Order: sequence, then C-alpha cells, then structure tokens
Amino acid sequence: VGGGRLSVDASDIAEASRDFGGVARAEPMAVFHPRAAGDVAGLVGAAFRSARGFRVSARGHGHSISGQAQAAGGVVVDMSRGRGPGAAVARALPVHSAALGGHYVDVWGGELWVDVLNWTLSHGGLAPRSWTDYLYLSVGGTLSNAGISGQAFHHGPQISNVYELDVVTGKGEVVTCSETENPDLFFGVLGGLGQFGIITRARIALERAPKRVRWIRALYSNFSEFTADQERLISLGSGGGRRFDYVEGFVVAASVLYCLEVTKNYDDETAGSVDQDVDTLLGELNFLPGTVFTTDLPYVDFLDRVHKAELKLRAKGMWEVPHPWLNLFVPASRIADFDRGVFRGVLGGRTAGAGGPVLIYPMNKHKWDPRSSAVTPDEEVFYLVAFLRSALPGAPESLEALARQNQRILDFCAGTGIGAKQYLPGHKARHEWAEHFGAARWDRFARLKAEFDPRAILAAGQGIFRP
Ligand SMILES: *Cc1cc2c(cc1C)nc1c(=O)[nH]c(=O)nc-1n2C[C@H](O)[C@H](O)[C@H](O)COP(=O)(O)OP(=O)(O)OC[C@H]1O[C@@H](n2cnc3c(N)ncnc32)[C@H](O)[C@@H]1O
Ligand SMILES: O=C(Nc1ccccc1)Nc1ccnc(Cl)c1
Repeated sequence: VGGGRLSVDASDIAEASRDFGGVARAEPMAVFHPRAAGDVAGLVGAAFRSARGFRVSARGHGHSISGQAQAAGGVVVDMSRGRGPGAAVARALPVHSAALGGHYVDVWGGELWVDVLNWTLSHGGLAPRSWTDYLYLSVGGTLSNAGISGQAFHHGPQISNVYELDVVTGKGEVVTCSETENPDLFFGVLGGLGQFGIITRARIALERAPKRVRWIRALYSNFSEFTADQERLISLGSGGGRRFDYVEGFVVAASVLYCLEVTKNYDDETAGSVDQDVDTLLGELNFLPGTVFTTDLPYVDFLDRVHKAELKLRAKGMWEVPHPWLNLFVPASRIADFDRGVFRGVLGGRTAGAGGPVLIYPMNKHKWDPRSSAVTPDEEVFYLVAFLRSALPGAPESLEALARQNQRILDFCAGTGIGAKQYLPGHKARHEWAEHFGAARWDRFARLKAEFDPRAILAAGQGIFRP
C-alpha cells in the first residue's frame, strides 16, 4: 500500500465496476489510489504473496468494451486519477538525446494522452508522433493494445513510439525495460493486454508539433477506387517525401458511399507551401468531383475532435449507452471481398444499420515491431475496420441486434477464410485465443505469462488465463 490509499467508497467501486461498453459489471473488493510506482508494486506483491491471490487490474479511463479493466472480487488500480499538486510539479520535462536524434518524455502509466499533449506543447512545442482518435485514453491502456489513428501508416502505432517502460510485474517487481534492457518484458507488455504487468512509466517519442491542420474529406462511390487511393496515400513519405500527415476513411450512411479523410500539417515556415502540396496530392486522387470538404484549424483542435463530439453526445444523453464495438484488422488482399460480404452483404447497403461510425483505413505492417505481443494479419498492408456501434438506451433489442451483426461479420470472415484479426480482442474461450495468436505467438505469450504473472493475478478481465 505504502503512500497509496485502498478505497471502498461506493462511487469509486461503482466507476471501477463499469466501462464504456456498458455491459460488463464485475465488482472489485476495493479501488487502489497510488501515489507512485512503489505503491502499485506493494499492492501487486501483496496479491502475489496472499493465500487466495486476489485479482489486480489497472484502470485507465475505462474505455474497454467487455470488462478488460475489471477485477472481480479483487482490487482495481485507478491509474488515471490525478495524484495531487506534488505529483503535477514532479512530472518529467521532455529531454533531448543526441543518440535518439530527438526528444522524449517520461510519463506516468495512467496519464491521459490529452494531458501528455498539453504538457509537451507547453515545454518546447513538442508532441507525440502517433495518436488515437480519442485523447482521453491512458498511455498504459493504449500501449497494452497498440494505439492507432491516421498517423500509424507512417509512424507506426503508439507501441512503435515508446523507448522504455517501468513495469510492475505479476510478482510486484518493478522492472525497467526497453529494446536493449529486459527486451522480453518490454515487447511482451507492448500490445500484451495487461497480461505481464502494470506500466507505471512510459518514455514517449516526441516531434516538433505543427501549429495548424488542413483537414480534408472527399467522397467515393467506387470502393476499388477508394481503397486504391487510400493504399496509394499510405505508400507515400518513404524518406520524408510529400504525403498527407493523417489518412483515415469511413463508410457513409446514404449504393454505398465512402469518405476519405486526410490532413496536411503545417506551421509558419510551411504555410506558404500547404495549398500547392494539398492540390498536387488531391490532383492525383480519384474522388467524386466537387465532393471535397476542407476545414483549416489548430493542431490541438483537430486532435481533440472526438472529445468535442463526446460533449455534444453527453448533452443529448447519447454517450453513456451500451457500445457493442467490433474492431478488425483485415488483410488488404481480402478488403474488396469484405466490402461485398459485409458493407453490401451483412449490412445490405444501409449503414445506418451499423448503429454508428464505421471507420476503414489501411496501415503498413513494417511500421509495427514483429517482436511485440500485438496481433496483426499475416500480410504487409491491412485495414482497420472499426464498427463503432452505439445501442439505443433502455432498448435491449438494439444491443441484441448489434451483437448478432458482430457475430455474422466474424462468421463471414471465418467462413470465407479472410484471415482477419480482432483488435481489442474479446475472445474469452481458450481455442479461440490459440487461433487468434497462432501456434508460434501463443507459445511465446504463455511462456511470458508463466515468467511474469504465474498466478494470473493481472488483467483477468481479458479472460485469457485462469486466475
Ligand atoms: C472508448 C474509446 C476507445 C478508443 C477510441 C475512442 C473511444 C471513445 N479510439 C481509439 C483509437 O482511435 N485508436 C485506438 O487504438 N484505440 C481507441 N480506443 C480503444 C482504446 O485504446 C482502448 O479502450 C484501451 O483499452 C485504452 O482505454 P483506457 O486507457 O481507458 O484503458 P482501460 O480500458 O481502463 O484498460 C485497458 C486494458 O489495459 C489494462 N491497463 C490499463 N492501464 C494499464 C497500465 N497502466 N498498465 C498495464 N495495463 C493497463 C487494463 O487492465 C485492461 O486490460
Ligand atoms: O473510436 C475510434 N477509433 C477506434 C476505436 C477502437 C479501436 C480502434 C479505433 N474513433 C472515433 C472516431 C470518431 N468518433 C468516435 Cl466516437 C470515435
């Protein structure tokens, strides 16, 4: 426990027993409020030494869909709660390295990306290079998955932009790790679904942040042309050449329409070249003529765009509802078959039927380290397909229909041998985890668990190992 506090307060227990998915409700015995890493070590150590080893799970912002951060009858470590004035003054300044050829910053494992951003911009105009679409997620939470957005095609996911970690293992041991120090734990933890320890520190790579963003959306009716254009755009920038700084897309609720979403970053030095750069890049595209929608805004406002949508949804009582999300990594070689079978088949053209946004965009696997625990398709270019569904509140039939639609999509992929992989997996059954990881990766994953959390105390809500 040390400097930390073990809370049984009704409101803390309630928050720790729920998540964004709004379905899973496993209750903890207590909520731990640490002051520092040693306190998390002391709590995990005590769980490891106890007779009936209680579950310990870290909670970031509680954005999990199916109880991943829940610890039934155990202790939930509230990593993202502010630690007071002394903690805020003690946060590390960005540091320059001549060996790395740039700056990095050490952050608490529970820090929200929005707070990491505000801190680094205020200390040199620096910022992380690779984002999530939503900044009110914890660093520890995203690094336990991958952390993806429109920059991942170029910079890789957030797990490719971290130099070092401090990890509290399932034995309560504080271990510093990186590519050159305890690499098995470092690569194990990155994308490791919280299985091998709690990240108490992360050393994030930084770049000089742009000031403004030219934010563009364009429409397509031809899927083959929409995907050919996204794939061409993600192939640009090799050797720092001319490219867009963000590439996403989404299916439009109208035939089916698709929207390409791109940005071009700029500052005072590059403001003179933006318009010509954008025009050249757009002139090479095949979008429907006259369907370009452009907005110009500060970098921070573009990065926080989803939080702006959240405030609007909260005011309408549309945020705190069930979210039966399904996130897939789909091989580019089978993306046309996925569009036919799912956007035009399962969804029948009306999406609409999806119950919320459906993101679609490709990434470059070479930007992902093959040593990490993250599971990607067995192909170089693969797409995120994100079914960001919201069920109607107080409507059980709405959640049932969306959960069935998820199952049909999964059965379609398995039946036609698509080779898709779930991102933020919610498998829970043993043979499905084996198939998710594959033979070589499952063996490696089980070996890391035996070494780092033999009692299966950590992140039991993921439902991989018997606690
Ligand atoms: C709700 C949501 C999620 C989201 C998103 C937008 C919204 C509105 N946009 C995303 C995006 O564009 N790109 C992306 O990669 N992910 C996106 N997400 C999903 C999000 O990454 C996940 O929900 C993720 O879990 C992070 O959320 P959060 O920080 O709230 O963490 P958690 O849900 O409580 O816990 C997740 C798992 O990790 C373990 N955990 C938590 N903290 C730690 C630390 N410090 N160390 C180790 N493990 C940790 C939890 O126990 C749980 O298993
Ligand atoms: O959730 C998102 N991305 C995500 C989520 C889970 C896994 C991978 C990507 N992005 C996002 C974009 C616009 N509106 C909203 Cl509510 C959300």
